[PDB]
Amino acid sequence: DPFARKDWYGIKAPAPFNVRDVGKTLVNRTTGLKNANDALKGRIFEVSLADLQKDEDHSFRKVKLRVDEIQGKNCLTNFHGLDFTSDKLRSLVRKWQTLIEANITVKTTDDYLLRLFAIAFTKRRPNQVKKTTYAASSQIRAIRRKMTEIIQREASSCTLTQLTSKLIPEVIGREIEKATQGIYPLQNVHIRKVKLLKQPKFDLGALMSLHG
Amino acid sequence: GAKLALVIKSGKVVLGYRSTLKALRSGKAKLILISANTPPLRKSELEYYSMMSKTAVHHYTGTNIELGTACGKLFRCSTMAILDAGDSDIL
Amino acid sequence: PGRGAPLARVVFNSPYKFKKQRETFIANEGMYTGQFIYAGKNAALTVGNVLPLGSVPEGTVVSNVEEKVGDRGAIGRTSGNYVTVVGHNPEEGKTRIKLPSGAKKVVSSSARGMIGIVAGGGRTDKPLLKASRAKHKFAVKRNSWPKTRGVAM
Amino acid sequence: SKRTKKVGISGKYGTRYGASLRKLVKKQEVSQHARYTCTFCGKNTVRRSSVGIWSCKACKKTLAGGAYTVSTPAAAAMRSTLRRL
Amino acid sequence: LVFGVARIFASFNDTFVHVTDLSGRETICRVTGGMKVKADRDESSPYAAMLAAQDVAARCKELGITALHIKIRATGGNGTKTPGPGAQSALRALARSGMKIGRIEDVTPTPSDSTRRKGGRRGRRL
Amino acid sequence: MRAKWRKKRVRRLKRKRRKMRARSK
Amino acid sequence: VKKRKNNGRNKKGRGHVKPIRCSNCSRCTPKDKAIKRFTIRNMVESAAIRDISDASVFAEYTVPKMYLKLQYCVSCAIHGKIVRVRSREGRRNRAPPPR
RNA sequence: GGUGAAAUUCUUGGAUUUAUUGAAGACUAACUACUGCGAAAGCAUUUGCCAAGGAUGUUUUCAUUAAUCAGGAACGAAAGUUAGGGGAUCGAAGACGAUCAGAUACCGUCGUAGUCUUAACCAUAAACUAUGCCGAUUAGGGAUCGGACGGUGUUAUUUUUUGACCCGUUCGGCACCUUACGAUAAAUCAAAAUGUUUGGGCUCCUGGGGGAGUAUGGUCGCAAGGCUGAAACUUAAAGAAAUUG
Ligand SMILES: [Mg+2]
Ligand SMILES: [Mg+2]
Ligand SMILES: [Mg+2]
Ligand SMILES: [Mg+2]
Ligand SMILES: [Mg+2]
Ligand SMILES: [Mg+2]
Ligand SMILES: [Mg+2]
Ligand SMILES: [Mg+2]
Ligand SMILES: [Mg+2]
Ligand SMILES: [Mg+2]
Ligand SMILES: [Mg+2]
Ligand SMILES: [Mg+2]
Ligand SMILES: [Mg+2]
Ligand SMILES: [Mg+2]
Ligand SMILES: [Mg+2]
Repeated sequence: DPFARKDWYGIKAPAPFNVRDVGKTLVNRTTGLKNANDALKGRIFEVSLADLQKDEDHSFRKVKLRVDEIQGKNCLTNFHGLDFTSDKLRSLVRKWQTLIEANITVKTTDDYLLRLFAIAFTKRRPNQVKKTTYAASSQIRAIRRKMTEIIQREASSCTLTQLTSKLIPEVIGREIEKATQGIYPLQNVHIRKVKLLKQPKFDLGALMSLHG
Repeated sequence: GAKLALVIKSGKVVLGYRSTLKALRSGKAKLILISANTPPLRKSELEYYSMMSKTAVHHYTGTNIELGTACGKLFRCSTMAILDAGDSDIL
Repeated sequence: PGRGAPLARVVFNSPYKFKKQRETFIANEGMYTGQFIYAGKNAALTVGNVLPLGSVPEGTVVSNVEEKVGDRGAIGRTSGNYVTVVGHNPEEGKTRIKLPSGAKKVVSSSARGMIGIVAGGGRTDKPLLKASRAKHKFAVKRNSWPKTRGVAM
Repeated sequence: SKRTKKVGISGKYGTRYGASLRKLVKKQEVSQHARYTCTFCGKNTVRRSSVGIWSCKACKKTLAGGAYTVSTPAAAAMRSTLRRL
Repeated sequence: LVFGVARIFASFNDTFVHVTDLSGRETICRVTGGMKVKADRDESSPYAAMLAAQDVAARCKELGITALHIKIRATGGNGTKTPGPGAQSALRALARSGMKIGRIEDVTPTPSDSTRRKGGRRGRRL
Repeated sequence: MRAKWRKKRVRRLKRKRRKMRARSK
Repeated sequence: VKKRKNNGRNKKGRGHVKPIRCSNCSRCTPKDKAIKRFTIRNMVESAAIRDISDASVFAEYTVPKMYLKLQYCVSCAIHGKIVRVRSREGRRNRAPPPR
């Protein structure tokens, strides 16, 4: 029975998540030459944004958390990546409408690379009679230029945590729709995925500032 | 490019290095075109002469082969002096 | 003679003695007489410059790489051969390179190298066609041609 | 008067060495002996001095390049990468 | 209320019920359909998937696992994208054996590239 | 017989015919 | 005899269309010629929906729906009874079956 | 793993499964359509550069400069060839395990050439709309793509312009639906109509079925082969579309 020799820890969410206790975990205990501190350092937890924010409108998003420090029986995890769920993404495509995908890579002020995948779909007019809602390729390229410009400019003037605070209400998608009303109106403008490429020198004051 | 085709049609230009310096010394030159692959010592000499004469310099993004073609000539040209702009707006 | 890749004699200034130090590098495809060659940690990343491997981004192409700091040139010195920088590891100062044979290797990040590809590439793509051309090829290298077959002895 | 039909420069080898080897060699014999345009003065006076060395008769400027061509595809691809990078 | 994740492999040849921690690094119990039948053809049977699900559900009690997030995947990627019959049996058994069910998601690997699948051009002439 | 492989059989037979002629030539 | 006006596909004016793989045969068939079904069904069967709602904790959870696009060749669709042989006059009716 | 069921195969050296990361090469899913571009073959991630193209609008210019084309030339899927690079997946040949009377097959595990790329060949496809190119006329109808025009009302911006949606007109396309004043042997066709009431212009091909796209000669190709292309002899049918069993 190789489970009496395994201890249980906890998961601590960073700011600005409403719920800080994400959940529990399991690992081998310290037994000499096998430290628990470096065995958990680097683990990735994929949890729903809905649970963290205690909302039912975020059920289709997931937040990845990365263990960076261990404080007794609690692992202070930091943000590792935002992404959708498979169920929501397949429901969003549909037919007879144009799908627009834009991608960019932004470097935050705290030496973080983030690749942001932005997704959008055309809007069916209230009085529309024709079946299809396609956009011309010139409009699509014009839309993509507006999307990339907004994503790059919006995330460049903020830190990593500030960007997460921006992602929670999906505020960035609001101005993308606003800027593209005069080109072609859109729906379900979101950030499909957020992926980090590298990290800066590991810090504790910034890490603890989120948990305190 | 196309502007250079108009000035050779109407205005007065000077092709070559030895005659471009002669134009610069007289002070009547007002524009200098320098090819991309001119010898760097010659390039620096032409720029220094223009600074003495307060003459504008354009660095043509092309070799002697392309610069000579732009003038309509069938020989390579490394530098130019535009004495009269003619009916062109290169100035 | 006997090499297959051209050499370039580069002249530097002695920083102590008021003298010109002649030195023969291995020329890269693109070098020319009258070119200025910069060697050092702070040298710009252009063809023909000699830089430490730690100050050169991954994916580049270098030649005359040295295994050990001070061993003035060991790897990638034939006609069309070159060394590719695969990745870095600045925690202890070590650089992972890829050799012409296809083997990966880890060397010091302070090891030097010349940006570019050695000159004379494609040399072995032309048939010699003649016993003379093989004879003259080896006559300036060493006495190893021709080889009698051992099974005929 | 358009001497020969197929061999071209490889007609100096007679009926020797095999047809395929004479085709493989003329691919580089034509490039080896051709005159190229100097990139420093524009004159068509660049010829191979020795293997990997190409000299311009007018500039008196020596260039290091490929064995049978002034530049190799690898060098050009390598050189364009640095400029864009 | 301790949460776990139950990664369920449902192919047409066999079924996997696999519970791990929130990260997947530590696995608790892992039993398959082929561990509960005597014939190879029954490895993917709905009955076998149910029997495997119960023993996983039984085993999770000792560690105190009370709630399970469920991830369902098929032999996706360079293959089919439809879960086998074992997926349904596992879901029903866990929901009845005394487990709280959290988030349910499909995690079948979807290729945007789809390298050359086996069989073509004429596929499986059956 | 399929015309695709009647063509293949004849084409194979033609190749053998040319070898027999080269042998005599 | 020409059996169908559109031959067997929809590529009039398209020249060439990249092929796809059959869902249960792996047959290499053109995308427009293939027989495509978009299926939207609950990820849990209707019989077992109630038990999933019982285990809901967290009792307002809505079971997600699987979103499949099945592509078949002619042989598989006919053998799988997705499509059936129709009469000479009934072949021309391009209307989906009513509900 | 895999199958109708199995077995070859991997596995306590931890197979399969779980998570993270890296490398390699290929490809570009869902969006994707009786939609678009291209002479055809073909063409689906983003960005920049380079050159090109049709339609539209025109109270711009030239003024017959045009149509089709024997020989002649450019491009030409896949497979295949030569020389390098690459080689993930799949997979001719080959080796096994099944099934079977046999199984040199369908099925399963491996697996070489190939599949990818640069330089050079090859020039054939059910290369099909089995329907040559130009031009005129002839029944209705609604969708859809690109452009233009007129009108109307919402929506975003706006020193009231532009985009999306709505209605209509017209030019040019991909097609489609009903009908026969017509056509065909019929299936069917807005062209396969305007043809015994038989003549708008041009090019190519066919003359019962085989032998046969074979033999030979020529020419092109590294080769595989391509283009051109018979005759002896044999035979009363072969064949097309529909009809009832
Ligand atoms: Mg002897
Ligand atoms: Mg075709
Ligand atoms: Mg394992
Ligand atoms: Mg389109
Ligand atoms: Mg795509
Ligand atoms: Mg245009
Ligand atoms: Mg033909
Ligand atoms: Mg035909
Ligand atoms: Mg007409
Ligand atoms: Mg229209
Ligand atoms: Mg319109
Ligand atoms: Mg069209
Ligand atoms: Mg006759
Ligand atoms: Mg006949
Ligand atoms: Mg019949």
